[PDB]
Amino acid sequence: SAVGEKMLDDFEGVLNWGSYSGEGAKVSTKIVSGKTGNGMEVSYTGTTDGYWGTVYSLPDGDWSKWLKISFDIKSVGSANEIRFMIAEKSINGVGDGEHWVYSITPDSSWKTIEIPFSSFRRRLDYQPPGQDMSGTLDLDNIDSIHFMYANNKSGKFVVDNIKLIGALEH
Ligand SMILES: OC[C@H]1O[C@@H](O[C@H]2[C@H](O)[C@@H](O)[C@H](O[C@@H]3[C@@H](O)[C@H](O[C@H]4[C@H](O)[C@@H](O)[C@H](O[C@H]5[C@H](O)[C@@H](O)[C@H](O[C@@H]6[C@@H](O)[C@H](O)O[C@H](CO)[C@H]6O)O[C@@H]5CO)O[C@@H]4CO)O[C@H](CO)[C@H]3O)O[C@@H]2CO)[C@H](O)[C@@H](O)[C@@H]1O
Ligand SMILES: [Ca+2]
Ligand SMILES: [Ca+2]
Repeated sequence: SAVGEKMLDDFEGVLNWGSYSGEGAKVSTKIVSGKTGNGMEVSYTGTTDGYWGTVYSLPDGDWSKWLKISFDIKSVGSANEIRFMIAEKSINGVGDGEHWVYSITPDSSWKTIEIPFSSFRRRLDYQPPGQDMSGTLDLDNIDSIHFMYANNKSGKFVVDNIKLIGALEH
């Protein structure tokens, strides 16, 4: 493994995040005071049948040297479940691939959540047409990270310092 960390988004630079939604639901994103400097506020309104998400498509799919993904999250002031997602690259030249999820719940205080890659679970509610269907998370072949819906409720949260974590020392 690599030793240390590799920052994906501290939210001090290029706005890397797009939004998507369907069937009633909405999400919008903006820059605000984050955990250090600036972070990204996420506002959503869930629907029963609908969906919402914010997405970064990474310029590098090769994550196999690292052990965890980490980020700082906080709710803006009621508590509601969301999902953080890793998606592999498509096998058919279009769209994304196999979706890997971890549930989290922002609260009134800042929390650093560090998820081992081996604690992600394969998404059970949806897979895209482009998936490898391997049942494995292939860390040499990552397309995109997301924050996205878990339910039909509404909420607000702020994220900051999204990074990869390696080993402690050589
Ligand atoms: O056929 C009989 C009856 O059907 C009813 O309709 C059904 C239909 O059959 C079901 O298929 C449908 O199921 C939906 C399901 O489709 C929906 O899936 C979501 C999924 O949850 C989201 O995660 C996914 O989000 C993607 C975005 O769309 C996409 O824009 C975004 O793309 C990313 C880019 O923005 C980015 O720049 O780059 C990325 C990669 O480089 C890129 O991919 O990606 C995200 C993630 O992939 O969207 C899909 C929807 O498109 O999930 C919902 C929630 O459960 C299901 O409901 O259900 C309908 C019923 O509502 C007919 O209505 C009926 O008449 C027929 O009889
Ligand atoms: Ca920051
Ligand atoms: Ca796979």
